[PDB]
Amino acid sequence: IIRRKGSYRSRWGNGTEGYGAGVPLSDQVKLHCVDNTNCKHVRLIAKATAERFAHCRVFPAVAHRVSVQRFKGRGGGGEVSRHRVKPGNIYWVCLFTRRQTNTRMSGLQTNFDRNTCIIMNDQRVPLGTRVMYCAGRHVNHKYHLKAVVLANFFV
Amino acid sequence: VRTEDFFSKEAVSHARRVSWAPHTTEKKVGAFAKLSRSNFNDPLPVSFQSEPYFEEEIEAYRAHHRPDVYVYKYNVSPTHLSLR
Amino acid sequence: GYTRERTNRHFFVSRANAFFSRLPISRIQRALAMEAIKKGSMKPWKHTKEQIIGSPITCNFEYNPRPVRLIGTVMDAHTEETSIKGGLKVYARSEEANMMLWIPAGNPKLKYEVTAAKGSFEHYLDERSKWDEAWLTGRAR
Amino acid sequence: APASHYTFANLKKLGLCAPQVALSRQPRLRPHVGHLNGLVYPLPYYAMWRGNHDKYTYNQATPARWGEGNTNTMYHQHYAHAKCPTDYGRGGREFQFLSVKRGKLKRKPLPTVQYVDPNSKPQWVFKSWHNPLSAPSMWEREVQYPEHTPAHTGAKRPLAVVAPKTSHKHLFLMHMEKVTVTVSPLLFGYGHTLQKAALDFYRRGLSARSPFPSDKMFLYYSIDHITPKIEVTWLDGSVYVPPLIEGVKAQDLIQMVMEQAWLAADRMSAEGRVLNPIAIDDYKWEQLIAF
Amino acid sequence: SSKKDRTFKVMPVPPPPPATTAVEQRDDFADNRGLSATTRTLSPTFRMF
Amino acid sequence: WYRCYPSLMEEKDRDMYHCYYPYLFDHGDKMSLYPKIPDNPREWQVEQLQTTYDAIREDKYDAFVRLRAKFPELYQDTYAWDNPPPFGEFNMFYSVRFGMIGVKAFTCKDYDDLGNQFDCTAFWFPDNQIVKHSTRNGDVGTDKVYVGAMNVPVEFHKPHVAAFYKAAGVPVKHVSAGFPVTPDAYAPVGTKLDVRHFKPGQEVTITFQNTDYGYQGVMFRHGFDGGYVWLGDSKWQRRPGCMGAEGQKRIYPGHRMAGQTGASAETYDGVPVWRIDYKNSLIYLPTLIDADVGTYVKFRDTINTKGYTLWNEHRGTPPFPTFIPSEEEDLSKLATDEGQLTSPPLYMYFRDEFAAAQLVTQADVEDA
Amino acid sequence: LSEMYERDPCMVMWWYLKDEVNRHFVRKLKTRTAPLEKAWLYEDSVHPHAEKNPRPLVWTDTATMGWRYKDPTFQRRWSPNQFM
Amino acid sequence: KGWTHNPGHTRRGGKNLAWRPKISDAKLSQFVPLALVHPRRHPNNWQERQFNALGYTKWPKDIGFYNAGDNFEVTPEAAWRLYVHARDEPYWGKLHCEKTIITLLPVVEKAPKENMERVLDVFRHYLKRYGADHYIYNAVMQAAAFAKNYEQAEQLFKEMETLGLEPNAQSYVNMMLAAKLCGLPPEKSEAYFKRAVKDGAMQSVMRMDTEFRMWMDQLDRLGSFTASSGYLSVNEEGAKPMPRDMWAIWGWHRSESKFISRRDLIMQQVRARVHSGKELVGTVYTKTRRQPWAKFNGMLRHDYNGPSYRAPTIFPDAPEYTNEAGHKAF
Amino acid sequence: GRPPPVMGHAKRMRFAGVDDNPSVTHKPWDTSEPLMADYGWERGKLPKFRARSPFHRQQIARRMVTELIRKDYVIVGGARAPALRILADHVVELAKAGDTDSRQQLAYFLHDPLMVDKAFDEYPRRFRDMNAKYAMMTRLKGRR
Amino acid sequence: HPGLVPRDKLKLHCEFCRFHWVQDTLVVRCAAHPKEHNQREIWLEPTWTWGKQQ
Amino acid sequence: DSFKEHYHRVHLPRRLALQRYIKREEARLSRHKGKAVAAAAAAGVQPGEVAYKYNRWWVSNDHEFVHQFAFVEDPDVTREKRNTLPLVTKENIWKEPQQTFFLPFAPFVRVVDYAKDPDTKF
RNA sequence: UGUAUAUAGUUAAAAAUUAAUAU
Ligand SMILES: [Zn+2]
Repeated sequence: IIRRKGSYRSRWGNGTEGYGAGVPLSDQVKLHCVDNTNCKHVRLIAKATAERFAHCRVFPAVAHRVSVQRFKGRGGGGEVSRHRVKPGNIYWVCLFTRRQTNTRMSGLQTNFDRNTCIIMNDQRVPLGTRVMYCAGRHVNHKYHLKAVVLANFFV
Repeated sequence: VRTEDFFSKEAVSHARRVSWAPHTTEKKVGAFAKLSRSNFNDPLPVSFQSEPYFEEEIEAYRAHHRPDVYVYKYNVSPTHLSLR
Repeated sequence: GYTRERTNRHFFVSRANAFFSRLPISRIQRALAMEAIKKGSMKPWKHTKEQIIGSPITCNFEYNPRPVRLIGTVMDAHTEETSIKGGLKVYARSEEANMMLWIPAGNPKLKYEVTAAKGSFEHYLDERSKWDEAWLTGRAR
Repeated sequence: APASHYTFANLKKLGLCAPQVALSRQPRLRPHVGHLNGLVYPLPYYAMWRGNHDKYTYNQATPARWGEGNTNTMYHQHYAHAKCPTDYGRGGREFQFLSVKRGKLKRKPLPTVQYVDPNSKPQWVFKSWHNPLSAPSMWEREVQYPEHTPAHTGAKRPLAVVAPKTSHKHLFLMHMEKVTVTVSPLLFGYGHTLQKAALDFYRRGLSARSPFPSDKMFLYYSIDHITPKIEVTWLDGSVYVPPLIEGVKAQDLIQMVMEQAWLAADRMSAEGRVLNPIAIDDYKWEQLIAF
Repeated sequence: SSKKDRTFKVMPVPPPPPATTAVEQRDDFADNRGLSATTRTLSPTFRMF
Repeated sequence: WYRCYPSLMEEKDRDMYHCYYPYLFDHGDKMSLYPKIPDNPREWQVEQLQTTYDAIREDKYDAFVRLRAKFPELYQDTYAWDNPPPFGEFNMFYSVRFGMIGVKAFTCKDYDDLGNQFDCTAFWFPDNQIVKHSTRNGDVGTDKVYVGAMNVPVEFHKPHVAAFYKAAGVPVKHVSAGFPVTPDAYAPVGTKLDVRHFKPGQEVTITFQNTDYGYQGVMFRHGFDGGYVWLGDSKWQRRPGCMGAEGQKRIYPGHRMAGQTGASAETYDGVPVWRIDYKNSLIYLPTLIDADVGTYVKFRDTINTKGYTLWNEHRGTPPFPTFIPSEEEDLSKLATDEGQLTSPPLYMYFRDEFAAAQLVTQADVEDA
Repeated sequence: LSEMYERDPCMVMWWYLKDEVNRHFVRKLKTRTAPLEKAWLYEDSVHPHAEKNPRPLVWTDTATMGWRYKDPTFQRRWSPNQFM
Repeated sequence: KGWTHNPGHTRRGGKNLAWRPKISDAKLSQFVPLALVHPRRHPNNWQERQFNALGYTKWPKDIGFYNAGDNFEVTPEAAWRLYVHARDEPYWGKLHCEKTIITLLPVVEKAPKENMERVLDVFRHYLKRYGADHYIYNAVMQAAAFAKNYEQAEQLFKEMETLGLEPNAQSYVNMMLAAKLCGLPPEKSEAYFKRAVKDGAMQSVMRMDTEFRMWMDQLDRLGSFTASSGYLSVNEEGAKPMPRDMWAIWGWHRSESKFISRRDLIMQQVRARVHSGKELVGTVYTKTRRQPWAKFNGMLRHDYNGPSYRAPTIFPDAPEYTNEAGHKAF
Repeated sequence: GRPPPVMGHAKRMRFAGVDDNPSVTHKPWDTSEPLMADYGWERGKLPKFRARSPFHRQQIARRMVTELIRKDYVIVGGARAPALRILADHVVELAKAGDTDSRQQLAYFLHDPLMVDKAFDEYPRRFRDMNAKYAMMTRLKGRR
Repeated sequence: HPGLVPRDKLKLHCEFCRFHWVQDTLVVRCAAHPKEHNQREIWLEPTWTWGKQQ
Repeated sequence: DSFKEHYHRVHLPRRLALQRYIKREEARLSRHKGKAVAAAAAAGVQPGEVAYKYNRWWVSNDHEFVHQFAFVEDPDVTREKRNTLPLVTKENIWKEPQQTFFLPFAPFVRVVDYAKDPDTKF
C-alpha cells in the first residue's frame, strides 16, 4: 500500500510533473488484459494494493483477480487445454500501460488509451501466447521479460 | 567463498607479527631475493581479549637464569637496571 | 519546548530581484538553447500554425531491443520557438494502441523530424476525433 | 603498480554496477548533516562514536581506566613499559579519531640502533608468517650483525631472541646425549633437601613414564661432600649444570633442563651443528583442543 | 506528610591538635578535659585569673 | 548509522604491543623505543625492569627502518610514518574551503549525452568577495571567512551596515554570509571570488529561504488526513485530531500543528553541479529549489559523500585557496561558447530503461 | 556520574554545590543561584586568581566514612519522634 | 485501525546525543568503566587510616622514610646502629649483615675514612658468626670499590680463590666497577670481564668486545655518589613519612597491591622460604599464570567505609622529643 | 527534486516572487491587458478590492471608471485606488488604440454611452505624447 | 545461560566446567558444551545503577 | 533556565577567561625562555609548540587497522595566508571536470613481491 | 560456490521520492 502524505512536499500530483509523479493505482482498477487468451478483459480487476511503472512492476508481483468478462466465445469438451481462465481465478498479472501520463526520466511522458495487462501464472510464466498491444519501457526487466519473451515491441 | 567477510581483519601489530617482505619465486635486482613464498595467517590467538596485559620479556639468553648483579641496592645487568 | 520555523535574517530575507537587470536572463536562455541546437539535440522551430499537425517519425533510441520508430501526427507545438520547452505531443497510434506522448524536444535520444504541408486544420481534426474515440472507449467497461 | 579502484569497464564486465555518489534515493550516508554543530572536517566519521555530537571537547579530565587520560602518573607494570606517559589520551568512547591542535610542529627525529657500528653491513635473515612456529628461523634475530655474533663461542649468527615458554612434564631426550646425576651419599638429610630433590629427578627421569632413554642416565655416588650435581651434555659436548637453588625439586629440574634444552639446541644450531628431528612436541603446536 | 526540615544544621567538629603532651590528650569522655581542644593561636594572651 | 561507526579502538589498549609500526617513546629530547628511565633512581618502583637495550624490540625495529630503504617500492605508503603532511597543500581530510553566495535566476531542462532529463536551476553568482576574516578568540576549528555579494549602492544599505564595508575597503556588498574554513584555506580581505571555485562534478550544499506560504493549516503544513467528504463529519474536514493523549493534560511539545509553513532556512545537502558559465558567473544545478527567484542561496561544499571524502585523489582536487584566474585570461574577450563547462555523466545508465544488468539482451530473449 | 565526568568534571562538582545550596535556599529563585555563582571550579590547579590571593582553606574532612547515594525525591514519612 | 504514517519508536524527548546517545545499550555498555581508576576512589582521610590498618609504623626521618619512589628505606648511620644492636640477635640471618654494608655505601663514598671501619667490623664479625661466604665478600668488595680503595678490591678478590670461593658472577662486577671509578683505564676492567666469560661465571651473548661495552655503559650510568653524572650521583630523596598513595600497585590489578599488611607479609615470606610443592621455583615458566583480570571485581565492605581502625603503633617515647636541629640528605 | 518541490498547486502569499518552476498550471505574472476582470493579489492581476461578488466588484469597477471619465477626479477609497489607476491607464490604452473593436470593448464596460463618446476624443489629444502612468494617485490625509 | 536462581545451586557438570568471576557474579564457564552447561549466579546486571536496579 | 544551562551561562565566560589567561601567560613563558636555556621539561619543550606523534597507526583488539589523524595548524602559516595573494590556479585543475561516481577500492598486492600487510584473508 | 540433497553471508542498482539554522 504505497502511500504519500499530502503536505505540499509529499504529494502525488497528477503525473505530468516529473518522474515519481503520482497515483499508484489502488486495489481494484479493472484492467484490460491483452494476452491471446480467454480473458476478454472488458474487465480484469486488480487485487494488489499498488500498481505503476515508477512503482516498478519490477519488484512487487502484483496479484490480480479476473473480474472476468471471461470470453468472446469458446466451446468443446468439459476440460480442455488450460488457457481458458475460470471466472474468478487469481493471477499475478503484468501491467503494460496506463491511461495516466507516465513521465519518465527522459521527459517523455506517455499516456495510453487503455490501461492493459497480460495474465501471468503464479510463477510469472505468461498464460498467453501472443500480445495484441504495446507495452511501455517498464518491461524489459529480467523480472518478467525472461518469461515475457518480447511477445511484441515496445513504446 | 568461506566467511564472506573478505578482508575483515587486515591487521597485525608490529609486535606479534614477524616480518615484512616475502616473494614467491622471482628476485627483484638485489642479487639476494630468496625470501619465502610465504603464507598469510591469523594473528596470535584471540588478540587481547584473553590477555590484555603482558609482562616485559627480556632476550631469551638474558631471560633464563637472570643473574643477580647489583650495585648499591640496584640490579645492573648488561642491559637492564632495576631497584631491587 | 519551541522552534523558530521562520528565518528572517538580513541574508535570507533580502532579495536580488532589484539588481537582476544586470543579468540578461533570456539572452542566456537563447544561448543556452543555442548550445543544444549545436550539439544536434535540437533543430530550430519558428511555427505557430503550420505545426499544429505534421508527421513526425520518432526515433527514441531506447536501448530496449532497438530504436522505436512511430509514425505520428503532432498536435501540441508547446513552445513556438527554439527555446528549451519544445513539446510536440505527437499522437503516434503505434500499431493498434493510441499513445498521446509528448517529446521534450531537447533530448538526444528522443529525436524526430516533422514535415510541413500536412499541417491541415482538417488532418488535425482527423486525428483528434481518432483520439477522442479512443479515449472514450478505453475505460474497460 | 596497479590501480587501487576498479574501472568502469572492469566493474561493468563482472555484471556489477557503479555505486552512486549522486542523486540516488539511498541514504547517502552523511551523519553530521544536522548534528555536528561547528566546522566539520572531511574526515568521514570522526565524531560518531562520541555520540555524533561535537559538544564538550574542552575538558581534559575523563574517566580513565588503566592506561588512559590521567593514569599516566601511576605505576602500572604494563602501561609503565607499554605507553609513554605523554601520549595517554582521553576516555574510552571519547577516543580521538581526529585531534586538531594549534602551534608549531616539532617532529623529533627517529631513534637509531644501539651497539651497532655505522655502515656495518649485516647479513639479512628473512622471516615471515609461513614458517610454522617449529621453524628455527622464527625465534631468532632478523638482521644478523657481526657485532652480536659471539665468537668466543663458535657462532655463525647472533643467537635467538625469543624462546617458547611451556611447561615440560617429562625429561625427553630433546638434544642431550648424557644426563649424569652425581651425589655423595656421605652427605645426608631427612626431609626435602637438595639430596632428595636430585635423587627423585633420577627416579623421575628413570620413570617408566618419561620417554627419556633409561640407559643414558648415569648415577654417580661421590665421596668428597659434593653437593648433588646434575650434569647434562648436549650433542656438541657443552655440559650444563642446572643450579640447584634451595627448595627446588623434580618438576623444576625437569623444567630447567628441558627449557634450557631449547636454548642449548639453539646454540648448537648456531655454531653449524646439523640438528635431528625431535619426536615429542612439548610446545603444543600441531594440536587443537577438541571435545 | 510534612514539610522538609530546611533549618541550618550545625557543622561537625574540627580535628583536635596532635597530642605531643603525653597527658592522655586523646581521651574524650574524661573528667579533667573539657571536650573542646582549642589551643589555637594567641590564646596564651588570653591569660585568665 | 551502522556502517557509519568507524573502527573502534579503545584508548586503554593503544600501547606498544598494538602499534602497527614501531612504537616510539619520546624522552622530551629524542624519540626512543624504550621508556624513559627516571633519573632519580629512588623514583623507580621495585621489580620494574627499566629497559636500556631490549634485543627483541631493537631487532624488530632494525628490520623496519632498514627494510624501508632496501625495498622502497613495497613500503611507499609507510612513509607517512616519519614524513608527515605539511600544513597547507590541501590536506585531503582537513582542508575546508569556503562557499560563495548565489542567486536563483531561472530554471531549465538539460539532458546528458544520455537522455536523462535534469530540471536545472541556474544560480547567478553576482559579485563574491571576501569582506572580513573572523575567528573566535583565535581558537582552533572556529575560523570563519565572510563573503560579500551583489555590489550595491551605498544607499541601499542602512548607514550602520554600509559603514562596515566602507571600513573593510571592499565595495559595499548587498549581502554577506560566514563560512567556516580551516586556517590553511584563508585568503586576503578583498579577494574577488569567481564561479570556477566550484568544479563541474562537485557536490555543493545550498542554503536559502524556502518560499513563504503564509499561515497554512495543518493539512498543508504537515500531512494530516481527516474528514470524509460526504460521509458525515459535521465540521471536521481539516481540523487536527486529538491533541494530547487523554490524561497527560499537557499537549506534548510538538504535536506538530497548524503553523506558518515554510519561510525558513532550508538546506539541500549533496546536490551535484551541472554546468558553469564562467563568463556569465552562472552555475546550474540539476534540481528544483523552492525559493522565490532572487533568493540569496549560499553554496558550501558537501564534505563527505557515502563515507568517502569529496576532494580525494581519485575524484578531483580543488583549486585549494580559491580559483584565481590567470593574468593573460579575462572574460571580456570570449563568449558564452567558450565560457561553458559541463559535468561527467551523473547517472551510470539512461534512466528511462534499467541498468544494463536488468535489461536483457536477445541472447537470453532467445531463451530456448 | 562518570558519563557526566566525560563531559565536564567541573559539572560533577557543580551538581553537588547546587545540592547543598538547594539544601536550604530553594524557596526563592534569587538565593537559589546567587551563591552558586560565587564558587570557581577548576579541573586543574592553574587559575587566574593569583591576583586575588585565595587564602587556603584550613579544613580536614570530618567524616572518614564513605558517601551513601540518597535519591533526591526520597521521602521520610515518620521520624523517631518522642510521641510514639 | 492500522498503518501509521510514522513507523518506528524514535522517542520524543531523549535527543541530546551527549547525555543520551542513540547507541544501543548492548553496544554502548562495553564502555562503562567497571575498572575505573583515575578519578580515584580512596580519599585522603584513609591514606593514614589504611597505613596503620596494616600494622605499619611511622618512623622519624633518621631511622627511615618512604622515599620518592614510595619504597621504604633505612638511613645509613641508622643502619649501622641496628647492626650495632642486633648483631647478637638470633634472628639476624646471613643476608641481614650484607644489607647493612650496602646501606653503608652512600656514606663510605662520602665518609671514606670514618665509615670504612664499620664495613670491616661488619666484615670481621660476619666471619665469626658465619664462616665465610660470597655475600660478605661481594658486598665488602663493592664497599671497597666505592671507598675508591681499588687496591682493597684486589686485596679482597684474591682471597676468594684463597678461600676456594670461586669469584662469583658479581665478584667480577664489583671489580669491574672498582677498576673504573678508581680512575684506572680500561684493560684493567676489560681484562677482568674477559676472565669471567671464559670461566662461564658471567655470560655474554654478543661478540665479547661489545658486551663489555654494554656492561660499562651501565657502570657509567651508575656513576659514583660524589660525581655528578648518573643515577647514584643524584642525592635528592623524597622525604615522606608515609607513601602518598597507600593503594599503589606493582602489578596489574588492585589485588596486586604494593603495601601488604605485616600479618600477611609474614605468611608470604614463609611460603617463599619453605618447600614449593605447587609452584615451581627458579625457572622462567611460573606455573601460577597471572590472571588478575579474571579475578573478583567489586567493591567490598572495605571499599566504601574505608579501612578498619587499628590504633597507631606509637611510642610513649620518654626520650624528650627535642627537635633540636634540622637534619636532611644524609 | 525531479518533480517540483511543491507540486502542481499551492498559494504562496501576498509578497512572494514568481519562483518559476516546471508546471502544468498557467500563471500570467504580467498584466498588460486592458480593462480586465482579473482581480487578485497575484502579479498578473490588479488588486482585488473588497466587494460582495466578482460580479458586484465589476459593477463597482464600472461606476468608478465612468465617474473618473465624467469628471477627471474621483476620490476613491482604499484598495480601489491601486485598482483604479490601472483602469485609467487601460481606458487610455483603450482610447488610444481607436479601432472600433476597442471603442466597444469600452462600450461594454461603461454604464453610460456619452462617456465612451468622450473618452475617445479628449484622451488621444491629451495623452498623445504620454505613454504610461496616466493616473496620479495622491493620498488624502484624513482617513474616512 | 540459565541463571541458577541462588548461587548455591551451581554445580560443575563437566571436567572443563569451572568457576569464574564474571563481574562480581560467580558463574560457571566451560570450553566444552560452551552454553549447554553454562550457569550464571543471579545478581544485578554488570553495569547497574542506584535508581534502576536498586 | 535549566540546571545545565545555568552552569554554562555562568561558566561560559569563566572558561574563556581561563584559557585567555593561559595564553596571556603563555606569552610570559615565551619571554623568560628567550634568554633562558634551550628548553626545560615545562610541559613539553616550552615554546608554543606541538610535538609530533609517531604513534598513530594501531591495529585494534578486533584486528582492524585504526589510524589516528592529528593535524597541527601553524599560527605563522595561516597569517601568511591572510596577507599574500594565492597563486593562479593550475589550468589542469579547473579545466578538468571532477569525476562523479567514486569507484570501489580494488585489492592488490603491490608488485611481484607479495608483502601487502593485511596478514591475509583469502 | 562454501556446506548437501539443497545451497548461504559485506555490498550495489532499482523500488517505498524528498531534503530544513531563533538573536
Ligand atoms: Zn559441562
